[PDB]
Amino acid sequence: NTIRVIVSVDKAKFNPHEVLGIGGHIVYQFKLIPAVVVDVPANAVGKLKKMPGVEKVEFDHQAVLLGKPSWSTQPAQTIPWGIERVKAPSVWSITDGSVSVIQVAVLDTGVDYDHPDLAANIAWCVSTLRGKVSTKLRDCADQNGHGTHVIGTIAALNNDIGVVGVAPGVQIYSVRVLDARGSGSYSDIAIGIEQAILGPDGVADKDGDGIIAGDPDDDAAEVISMSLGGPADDSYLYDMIIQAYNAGIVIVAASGNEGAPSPSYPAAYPEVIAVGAIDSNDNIASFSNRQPEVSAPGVDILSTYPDDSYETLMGTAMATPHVSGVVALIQAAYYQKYGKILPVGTFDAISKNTVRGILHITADDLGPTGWDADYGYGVVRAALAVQAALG
Ligand SMILES: [Ca+2]
Ligand SMILES: [Ca+2]
Ligand SMILES: [Ca+2]
Ligand SMILES: [Ca+2]
Ligand SMILES: [Ca+2]
Ligand SMILES: [Ca+2]
Repeated sequence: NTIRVIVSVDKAKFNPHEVLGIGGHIVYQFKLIPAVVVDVPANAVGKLKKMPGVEKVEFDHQAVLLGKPSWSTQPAQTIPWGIERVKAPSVWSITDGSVSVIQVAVLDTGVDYDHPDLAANIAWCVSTLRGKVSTKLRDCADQNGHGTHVIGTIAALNNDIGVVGVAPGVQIYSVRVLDARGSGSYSDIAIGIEQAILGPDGVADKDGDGIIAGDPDDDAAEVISMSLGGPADDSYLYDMIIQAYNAGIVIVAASGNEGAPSPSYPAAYPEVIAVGAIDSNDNIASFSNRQPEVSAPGVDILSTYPDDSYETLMGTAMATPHVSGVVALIQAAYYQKYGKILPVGTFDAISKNTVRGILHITADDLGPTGWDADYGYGVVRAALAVQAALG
Protein backbone atom coordinates (compact mmCIF):
# COMPACT_ATOMS: atom_id res chain seq x y z
CA ASN A 1 0.00 0.00 0.00
CA THR A 2 2.12 3.00 1.42
CA ILE A 3 5.77 3.40 2.42
CA ARG A 4 7.28 6.00 4.84
CA VAL A 5 10.08 8.14 3.51
CA ILE A 6 11.82 11.31 4.49
CA VAL A 7 12.52 13.96 1.97
CA SER A 8 15.14 16.61 2.20
CA VAL A 9 13.86 19.59 0.33
CA ASP A 10 14.54 23.06 -1.03
CA LYS A 11 11.78 24.94 0.73
CA ALA A 12 11.40 27.59 -2.07
CA LYS A 13 10.65 24.93 -4.64
CA PHE A 14 8.93 22.11 -2.80
CA ASN A 15 5.10 21.89 -2.65
CA PRO A 16 3.68 19.44 -0.11
CA HIS A 17 0.43 19.26 -2.03
CA GLU A 18 2.26 17.65 -4.94
CA VAL A 19 2.90 14.74 -2.52
CA LEU A 20 -0.78 14.70 -1.54
CA GLY A 21 -1.49 14.69 -5.27
CA ILE A 22 0.21 11.37 -5.85
CA GLY A 23 -1.86 9.71 -3.13
CA GLY A 24 0.68 10.44 -0.38
CA HIS A 25 0.36 11.91 3.14
CA ILE A 26 2.23 14.57 4.98
CA VAL A 27 3.35 13.04 8.23
CA TYR A 28 5.55 15.75 9.77
CA GLN A 29 7.24 18.94 8.45
CA PHE A 30 10.34 19.48 10.60
CA LYS A 31 10.69 22.96 12.01
CA LEU A 32 14.43 22.81 12.45
CA ILE A 33 15.59 21.09 9.22
CA PRO A 34 14.35 21.33 5.59
CA ALA A 35 12.82 17.88 5.52
CA VAL A 36 9.38 16.27 5.62
CA VAL A 37 8.22 12.78 6.66
CA VAL A 38 5.70 11.54 4.07
CA ASP A 39 3.89 8.31 3.22
CA VAL A 40 3.72 7.57 -0.53
CA PRO A 41 2.49 4.56 -2.54
CA ALA A 42 5.42 2.43 -3.63
CA ASN A 43 4.80 3.34 -7.24
CA ALA A 44 5.25 7.02 -6.49
CA VAL A 45 8.72 7.03 -5.00
CA GLY A 46 10.07 7.74 -8.51
CA LYS A 47 7.77 10.65 -8.90
CA LEU A 48 8.85 11.97 -5.49
CA LYS A 49 12.53 11.90 -6.51
CA LYS A 50 11.74 14.09 -9.53
CA MET A 51 9.36 16.50 -7.80
CA PRO A 52 10.72 20.06 -7.84
CA GLY A 53 12.50 20.96 -4.62
CA VAL A 54 13.02 17.29 -3.58
CA GLU A 55 16.75 17.03 -3.00
CA LYS A 56 17.03 13.56 -1.32
CA VAL A 57 14.57 10.75 -0.70
CA GLU A 58 15.58 8.61 2.28
CA PHE A 59 13.84 5.49 3.61
CA ASP A 60 12.65 5.16 7.23
CA HIS A 61 15.03 2.86 9.11
CA GLN A 62 14.51 1.10 12.54
CA ALA A 63 16.35 1.41 15.87
CA VAL A 64 15.82 -0.67 18.98
CA LEU A 65 16.16 -0.23 22.72
CA LEU A 66 19.50 -1.39 24.21
CA GLY A 67 18.42 -2.68 27.62
CA LYS A 68 17.14 -6.06 28.71
CA PRO A 69 16.15 -7.71 31.99
CA SER A 70 19.21 -8.92 33.85
CA TRP A 71 17.09 -11.39 35.81
CA SER A 72 13.75 -6.58 43.86
CA THR A 73 14.82 -4.53 46.88
CA GLN A 74 13.93 -3.53 50.44
CA PRO A 75 11.42 -0.82 51.19
CA ALA A 76 13.96 1.90 52.15
CA GLN A 77 15.91 3.86 49.49
CA THR A 78 18.53 1.71 47.75
CA ILE A 79 21.55 3.20 46.15
CA PRO A 80 22.24 1.10 43.00
CA TRP A 81 25.95 0.15 42.66
CA GLY A 82 26.38 2.18 39.49
CA ILE A 83 25.32 5.48 41.12
CA GLU A 84 28.25 5.16 43.68
CA ARG A 85 30.58 3.83 40.89
CA VAL A 86 30.15 7.11 38.94
CA LYS A 87 30.81 9.10 42.23
CA ALA A 88 27.60 10.98 42.15
CA PRO A 89 26.24 11.19 45.74
CA SER A 90 29.02 13.46 47.05
CA VAL A 91 28.11 16.04 44.40
CA TRP A 92 24.55 16.57 45.51
CA SER A 93 25.27 19.15 48.28
CA ILE A 94 26.76 21.29 45.49
CA THR A 95 23.93 20.46 43.01
CA ASP A 96 21.70 17.45 42.42
CA GLY A 97 20.73 18.85 39.02
CA SER A 98 17.89 21.05 40.37
CA VAL A 99 19.10 24.19 38.59
CA SER A 100 16.00 25.53 36.89
CA VAL A 101 17.37 26.13 33.35
CA ILE A 102 18.59 22.43 33.11
CA GLN A 103 16.40 19.69 31.61
CA VAL A 104 17.46 16.24 30.36
CA ALA A 105 15.46 14.79 27.42
CA VAL A 106 15.22 11.04 27.40
CA LEU A 107 14.16 9.63 24.02
CA ASP A 108 12.86 6.11 24.75
CA THR A 109 9.76 3.89 25.42
CA GLY A 110 7.98 6.69 27.43
CA VAL A 111 7.76 6.99 31.26
CA ASP A 112 5.64 5.77 34.20
CA TYR A 113 4.94 9.50 34.78
CA ASP A 114 3.23 9.02 38.13
CA HIS A 115 5.83 6.58 39.63
CA PRO A 116 6.35 7.82 43.28
CA ASP A 117 10.13 7.88 42.78
CA LEU A 118 10.09 9.85 39.49
CA ALA A 119 6.95 11.99 39.30
CA ALA A 120 8.27 15.20 40.95
CA ASN A 121 11.11 15.29 38.31
CA ILE A 122 8.95 14.60 35.17
CA ALA A 123 8.53 18.03 33.76
CA TRP A 124 7.12 17.28 30.37
CA CYS A 125 6.01 14.23 28.46
CA VAL A 126 5.53 13.81 24.74
CA SER A 127 5.24 10.99 22.19
CA THR A 128 6.28 11.15 18.52
CA LEU A 129 5.18 7.65 17.58
CA ARG A 130 4.11 7.29 13.94
CA GLY A 131 5.02 10.92 13.41
CA LYS A 132 1.94 12.17 15.38
CA VAL A 133 3.23 14.45 18.15
CA SER A 134 1.05 13.93 21.29
CA THR A 135 1.17 15.37 24.81
CA LYS A 136 -1.68 13.15 25.97
CA LEU A 137 -0.30 11.34 28.97
CA ARG A 138 -2.00 8.11 27.80
CA ASP A 139 0.13 8.25 24.60
CA CYS A 140 3.27 9.20 26.53
CA ALA A 141 3.07 6.50 29.17
CA ASP A 142 5.70 3.74 29.03
CA GLN A 143 4.14 0.43 27.73
CA ASN A 144 7.54 -1.35 27.86
CA GLY A 145 9.45 -0.50 31.03
CA HIS A 146 12.84 0.34 29.45
CA GLY A 147 12.28 4.16 29.37
CA THR A 148 11.11 4.22 32.97
CA HIS A 149 14.34 2.31 34.01
CA VAL A 150 16.64 4.69 32.02
CA ILE A 151 14.93 7.83 33.48
CA GLY A 152 15.27 6.41 37.06
CA THR A 153 19.03 5.97 36.53
CA ILE A 154 19.27 9.70 35.74
CA ALA A 155 16.70 11.18 38.02
CA ALA A 156 15.03 8.90 40.56
CA LEU A 157 14.30 11.09 43.62
CA ASN A 158 16.64 11.16 46.58
CA ASN A 159 14.24 10.41 49.49
CA ASP A 160 13.37 7.34 51.57
CA ILE A 161 11.93 5.00 48.91
CA GLY A 162 12.98 3.25 45.76
CA VAL A 163 16.32 4.04 44.30
CA VAL A 164 18.10 7.28 43.42
CA GLY A 165 19.43 8.73 40.21
CA VAL A 166 22.83 10.25 39.32
CA ALA A 167 21.11 13.67 39.21
CA PRO A 168 18.09 13.17 41.51
CA GLY A 169 17.00 16.80 41.41
CA VAL A 170 17.10 17.16 37.60
CA GLN A 171 14.02 17.90 35.50
CA ILE A 172 13.22 15.25 32.84
CA TYR A 173 11.52 15.49 29.47
CA SER A 174 10.28 12.08 28.49
CA VAL A 175 10.12 11.83 24.68
CA ARG A 176 8.50 8.59 23.60
CA VAL A 177 10.10 7.42 20.36
CA LEU A 178 9.96 3.57 20.87
CA ASP A 179 6.81 1.46 20.95
CA ALA A 180 5.69 -1.14 23.48
CA ARG A 181 8.25 -3.63 22.17
CA GLY A 182 11.05 -1.16 22.18
CA SER A 183 11.32 -0.71 18.43
CA GLY A 184 11.29 2.75 16.87
CA SER A 185 11.45 4.40 13.50
CA TYR A 186 14.27 6.75 12.66
CA SER A 187 11.62 9.29 11.56
CA ASP A 188 10.01 9.26 15.05
CA ILE A 189 13.48 9.51 16.64
CA ALA A 190 14.39 12.57 14.60
CA ILE A 191 11.00 14.21 15.46
CA GLY A 192 11.87 13.34 19.06
CA ILE A 193 15.25 15.15 18.87
CA GLU A 194 13.40 18.12 17.38
CA GLN A 195 10.88 18.12 20.21
CA ALA A 196 13.75 18.07 22.77
CA ILE A 197 15.17 21.26 21.14
CA LEU A 198 11.73 22.91 20.79
CA GLY A 199 10.60 21.95 24.27
CA PRO A 200 7.15 22.39 25.78
CA ASP A 201 6.57 25.76 24.10
CA GLY A 202 7.22 24.46 20.61
CA VAL A 203 9.72 27.23 19.65
CA ALA A 204 13.45 26.75 19.60
CA ASP A 205 14.74 30.22 20.45
CA LYS A 206 11.83 32.25 21.65
CA ASP A 207 13.64 35.51 22.43
CA GLY A 208 15.80 35.31 19.25
CA ASP A 209 19.15 35.68 21.04
CA GLY A 210 20.78 32.64 19.45
CA ILE A 211 21.08 30.91 22.84
CA ILE A 212 19.00 27.70 23.20
CA ALA A 213 20.51 25.20 25.73
CA GLY A 214 21.44 27.12 28.87
CA ASP A 215 19.08 30.01 28.13
CA PRO A 216 16.66 30.44 31.03
CA ASP A 217 14.29 32.36 28.74
CA ASP A 218 13.89 29.11 26.68
CA ASP A 219 12.78 25.56 27.64
CA ALA A 220 15.19 23.59 25.39
CA ALA A 221 16.71 20.54 27.00
CA GLU A 222 20.53 20.65 27.66
CA VAL A 223 21.10 16.90 27.32
CA ILE A 224 19.50 14.39 24.89
CA SER A 225 19.93 10.81 25.97
CA MET A 226 19.28 7.94 23.48
CA SER A 227 19.48 4.47 24.91
CA LEU A 228 18.88 2.98 21.49
CA GLY A 229 20.55 2.19 18.29
CA GLY A 230 20.28 1.45 14.59
CA PRO A 231 22.50 0.28 11.71
CA ALA A 232 21.90 3.20 9.24
CA ASP A 233 23.43 6.63 8.89
CA ASP A 234 20.73 8.81 7.25
CA SER A 235 21.38 12.36 6.28
CA TYR A 236 18.17 13.94 7.76
CA LEU A 237 18.81 12.25 11.12
CA TYR A 238 22.35 13.50 11.16
CA ASP A 239 21.11 16.96 10.19
CA MET A 240 18.87 16.86 13.28
CA ILE A 241 21.77 15.64 15.47
CA ILE A 242 23.74 18.69 14.19
CA GLN A 243 20.90 21.10 15.04
CA ALA A 244 20.86 19.75 18.56
CA TYR A 245 24.65 19.94 18.85
CA ASN A 246 24.67 23.54 17.47
CA ALA A 247 21.95 24.47 20.00
CA GLY A 248 24.57 23.64 22.65
CA ILE A 249 22.89 20.36 23.66
CA VAL A 250 25.11 17.47 24.82
CA ILE A 251 23.92 14.25 23.03
CA VAL A 252 24.62 10.89 24.57
CA ALA A 253 23.80 7.36 23.19
CA ALA A 254 24.32 3.74 23.85
CA SER A 255 27.14 2.07 21.78
CA GLY A 256 25.05 -1.14 21.25
CA ASN A 257 24.99 -4.73 22.56
CA GLU A 258 26.40 -6.84 19.75
CA GLY A 259 30.05 -6.90 20.82
CA ALA A 260 30.48 -5.30 17.45
CA PRO A 261 33.77 -3.48 16.58
CA SER A 262 32.23 0.00 16.64
CA PRO A 263 29.12 1.88 18.03
CA SER A 264 25.66 1.76 16.40
CA TYR A 265 23.80 4.94 15.33
CA PRO A 266 23.35 7.59 16.59
CA ALA A 267 26.22 6.86 18.97
CA ALA A 268 28.70 6.56 16.11
CA TYR A 269 28.25 10.17 15.05
CA PRO A 270 31.07 12.56 16.00
CA GLU A 271 28.62 14.93 17.77
CA VAL A 272 27.25 12.15 20.01
CA ILE A 273 28.91 10.58 23.10
CA ALA A 274 28.89 6.74 22.58
CA VAL A 275 28.66 4.89 25.92
CA GLY A 276 29.88 1.38 26.64
CA ALA A 277 28.92 -0.85 29.61
CA ILE A 278 31.00 -2.01 32.57
CA ASP A 279 30.04 -4.57 35.18
CA SER A 280 30.39 -4.39 38.97
CA ASN A 281 34.03 -5.75 38.73
CA ASP A 282 35.14 -2.96 36.37
CA ASN A 283 35.23 -5.41 33.45
CA ILE A 284 33.83 -4.29 30.03
CA ALA A 285 30.64 -6.31 29.36
CA SER A 286 31.33 -8.70 26.48
CA PHE A 287 28.14 -7.46 24.69
CA SER A 288 29.34 -3.82 24.75
CA ASN A 289 30.04 -2.52 21.29
CA ARG A 290 33.62 -1.31 21.05
CA GLN A 291 35.28 1.99 20.48
CA PRO A 292 32.92 3.95 22.75
CA GLU A 293 33.81 7.44 23.95
CA VAL A 294 33.26 6.60 27.75
CA SER A 295 31.90 3.66 29.68
CA ALA A 296 29.60 3.42 32.69
CA PRO A 297 27.81 0.85 34.80
CA GLY A 298 25.54 -1.34 32.57
CA VAL A 299 25.26 -4.77 34.16
CA ASP A 300 22.89 -5.69 37.01
CA ILE A 301 21.37 -2.14 37.12
CA LEU A 302 18.48 -1.72 39.56
CA SER A 303 16.09 1.19 38.66
CA THR A 304 12.44 2.26 38.50
CA TYR A 305 10.02 0.26 36.35
CA PRO A 306 6.25 0.54 35.69
CA ASP A 307 3.93 0.40 37.44
CA ASP A 308 5.37 2.04 40.57
CA SER A 309 7.90 -0.76 40.65
CA TYR A 310 11.68 -1.51 40.31
CA GLU A 311 13.66 -3.83 38.09
CA THR A 312 17.20 -4.91 37.27
CA LEU A 313 18.24 -4.48 33.65
CA MET A 314 21.45 -4.68 31.69
CA GLY A 315 22.88 -3.22 28.44
CA THR A 316 24.66 -0.16 27.02
CA ALA A 317 21.17 1.41 27.42
CA MET A 318 21.65 1.31 31.20
CA ALA A 319 25.21 2.75 30.91
CA THR A 320 24.07 5.80 28.88
CA PRO A 321 21.87 7.53 31.57
CA HIS A 322 24.75 7.32 34.03
CA VAL A 323 26.69 9.55 31.59
CA SER A 324 23.68 11.75 30.91
CA GLY A 325 23.32 12.28 34.69
CA VAL A 326 26.98 13.25 35.02
CA VAL A 327 26.57 15.79 32.17
CA ALA A 328 23.48 17.27 33.86
CA LEU A 329 25.46 17.62 37.12
CA ILE A 330 28.32 19.31 35.17
CA GLN A 331 26.04 21.83 33.41
CA ALA A 332 23.97 22.45 36.50
CA ALA A 333 27.05 23.12 38.68
CA TYR A 334 28.62 25.29 35.98
CA TYR A 335 25.51 27.35 35.50
CA GLN A 336 24.93 27.66 39.22
CA LYS A 337 28.44 29.19 39.59
CA TYR A 338 28.78 31.19 36.35
CA GLY A 339 25.30 31.84 34.90
CA LYS A 340 26.10 29.95 31.65
CA ILE A 341 26.70 26.35 30.50
CA LEU A 342 29.85 24.83 29.07
CA PRO A 343 30.30 24.17 25.33
CA VAL A 344 29.66 20.49 24.38
CA GLY A 345 33.08 19.77 22.92
CA THR A 346 34.39 17.03 20.64
CA PHE A 347 35.18 13.36 20.71
CA ASP A 348 38.85 13.97 21.30
CA ALA A 349 38.53 17.06 23.60
CA ILE A 350 41.02 16.93 26.46
CA SER A 351 40.61 20.16 28.40
CA LYS A 352 38.42 21.46 31.26
CA ASN A 353 36.79 23.96 28.87
CA THR A 354 34.16 21.63 27.37
CA VAL A 355 31.65 19.04 28.75
CA ARG A 356 33.26 16.23 26.73
CA GLY A 357 36.79 17.39 27.66
CA ILE A 358 35.85 17.20 31.32
CA LEU A 359 34.26 13.76 30.95
CA HIS A 360 37.36 12.46 29.17
CA ILE A 361 40.05 13.82 31.57
CA THR A 362 38.17 12.98 34.74
CA ALA A 363 37.10 9.47 33.58
CA ASP A 364 38.56 6.55 35.59
CA ASP A 365 41.14 5.13 33.17
CA LEU A 366 40.72 1.39 33.06
CA GLY A 367 42.42 -1.50 31.06
CA PRO A 368 45.29 -0.23 28.78
CA THR A 369 46.51 3.26 29.62
CA GLY A 370 44.57 6.06 27.86
CA TRP A 371 41.56 5.77 25.53
CA ASP A 372 41.05 2.16 24.56
CA ALA A 373 38.57 0.26 22.37
CA ASP A 374 36.78 -1.30 25.33
CA TYR A 375 36.41 1.49 27.92
CA GLY A 376 36.82 4.57 25.72
CA TYR A 377 38.50 7.17 27.92
CA GLY A 378 37.22 5.20 30.96
CA VAL A 379 34.38 5.29 33.50
CA VAL A 380 32.76 8.66 34.04
CA ARG A 381 33.04 10.22 37.51
CA ALA A 382 30.70 12.95 38.63
CA ALA A 383 32.59 14.24 41.72
CA LEU A 384 35.82 14.77 39.74
CA ALA A 385 34.05 16.22 36.69
CA VAL A 386 32.24 18.88 38.72
CA GLN A 387 35.54 19.70 40.52
CA ALA A 388 37.12 20.15 37.04
CA ALA A 389 34.19 22.27 35.81
CA LEU A 390 34.23 24.62 38.73
CA GLY A 391 38.04 24.86 39.11
CA1 LIG B 1 16.84 24.34 29.41
CA1 LIG C 1 14.29 7.36 45.87
CA1 LIG D 1 11.26 26.18 23.44
CA1 LIG E 1 17.07 32.12 23.42
CA1 LIG F 1 17.77 34.72 26.51
CA1 LIG G 1 42.10 2.69 29.22
